[PDB]
Formats: sequence, C-alpha cells, structure tokens
Amino acid sequence: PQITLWKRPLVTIKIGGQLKEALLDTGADDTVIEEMSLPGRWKPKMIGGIGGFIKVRQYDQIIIEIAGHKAIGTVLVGPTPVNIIGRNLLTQIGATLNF
Amino acid sequence: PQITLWKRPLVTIKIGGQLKEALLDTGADDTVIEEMSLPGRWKPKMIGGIGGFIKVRQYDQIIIEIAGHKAIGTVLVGPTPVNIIGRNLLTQIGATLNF
Ligand SMILES: CC(C)CN(C[C@@H](O)[C@H](Cc1cc(F)cc(F)c1)NC(=O)O[C@@H]1C[C@H]2C[C@@H]3[C@@H](OC[C@@H]31)O2)S(=O)(=O)c1ccc2nc(NC3CC3)sc2c1
Ligand SMILES: [Cl-]
Ligand SMILES: [Cl-]
Ligand SMILES: [Cl-]
Ligand code: NA
Repeated sequence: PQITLWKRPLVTIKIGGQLKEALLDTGADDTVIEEMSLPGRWKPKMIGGIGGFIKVRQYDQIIIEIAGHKAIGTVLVGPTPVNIIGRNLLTQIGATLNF
Repeated sequence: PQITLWKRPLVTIKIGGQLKEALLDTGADDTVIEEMSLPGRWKPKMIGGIGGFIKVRQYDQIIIEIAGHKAIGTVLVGPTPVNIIGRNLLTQIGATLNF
C-alpha cells in the first residue's frame, strides 16, 4: 500500500497468535511492544526517547505479521506508551518513505 | 525521492534561518526541534514519548524547508534528544510510506 500521513499510520500486527494495533514508525530504530509474554530467553536493553529512557526485554527471532507481511526479528517488550514498529521490521516488509 | 530505512531517515532542514539535521518520523504527530529561538507568540505544551513527558514551546505558522520542500505549520521547541519532522509537516511535502 501507499499510506498517507494525515492520520497515524496504525496497522494490525499478529504476534503470539494475538492481534494488536501498532504504529509504523520511521523514527524508531527498533520495534517496541507493550507488556506481553513471548517465548525463549531475553537480554536487557535500555532505550531512549523523548522523555528519557526505559528498560525493555529484548527477544530475538520472533515471528510477527505486520499489515499482512511476515517478519521474523527482534522485538523489545516494555512499558512503551504505544506499540511501535521500527526500522528493523519496516525493512523486512519492504517499506520506504517517498515524496 | 525514495528513502530506504536501512539507516535513520535524516534530512537537512532550514528553520528560523538555521540549517539543522532532522529525522523524518512517521511515529511523531508533531514536529519537535531542539532549543532555539523563533519569532512570534508561543504557548506551553506537554508532549509524551518513550520515557515520559517534556515541556515544549508551541509556535504556530512557522515556515520550514525540509529536504528542499517548503512547508508551514506548528513547530514545538524543547529538550528533545533528536530533531524530528512529524506528520503535521510530512503531509505537506507529500510524504507517504510505501510497501
Ligand atoms: C523520538 C524518536 C527519535 C524515537 N522514538 C520514536 C518516535 O517516533 C516516537 C514514537 C512514539 C512514542 C511514544 F511513547 C508515544 C507516541 F505517540 C509515539 N514518537 C514520539 O515521541 O512522538 C511524540 C508523540 C506525541 C507527543 C509529541 C507529538 O509528536 C511527537 C511527540 O505527538 S521512540 O519511541 O523514543 C524510540 C523507538 C524505538 C527506539 N529504538 C531504539 N533503539 C536503540 C538503538 C537506539 S531507541 C528508540 C526510541
Ligand atoms: Cl531484527
Ligand atoms: Cl500544523
Ligand atoms: Cl495527500
Ligand atoms: Na506564530
């Protein structure tokens, strides 16, 4: 699709068999999702945004569908205010910015 | 142009007579620039991101050149760690996300 930006670019994602809403975010290096259970081990990461830093759990090689496109990669889980799809997964679905 | 997302989508902007580097950020509703002076009236605002909120100054009707394309809109000025071009100005340069 071609998505204009007059509204937030929200899409449906599927992770762990569950549908969630998430923001396509070119300003995010990484994908960050609200608290949920994911399989396997995690590693620590601290990420910085506009109001300071949050600690998150880094899960690697997680299967996630984004707007009907399959991706497999790193998902950070933590107290993010919104679910964000960052460039690590936007590149896997072939997204570009165009003007 | 077509901007891929392998790296941060940074562009040059001109604002307030100054050249700056800023991130094209589909996850940002508003445009937020590091502390600088702008002419005219402003009012305070609180904006929230990862980590929490920061206080900014809201200036309306500010002209900004983004990668060579002129646009006018509201600009928020405050202690953001990155200059971000949000949707309020991305729309005006005709930017879309495509996949
Ligand atoms: C600020 C930019 C440089 C980074 N953010 C992405 C950004 O698009 C953010 C996404 C986002 C977070 C949030 F907590 C709430 C949101 F609604 C959206 N937007 C934002 O703060 O807009 C704010 C939203 C609200 C208030 C103002 C106005 O527009 C901009 C600002 O609307 S971030 O959410 O902090 C973010 C995401 C992943 C991420 N990955 C990282 N990886 C590590 C290696 C560096 S750092 C990092 C930071
Ligand atoms: Cl990844
Ligand atoms: Cl505006
Ligand atoms: Cl349009
Ligand atoms: Na003004």
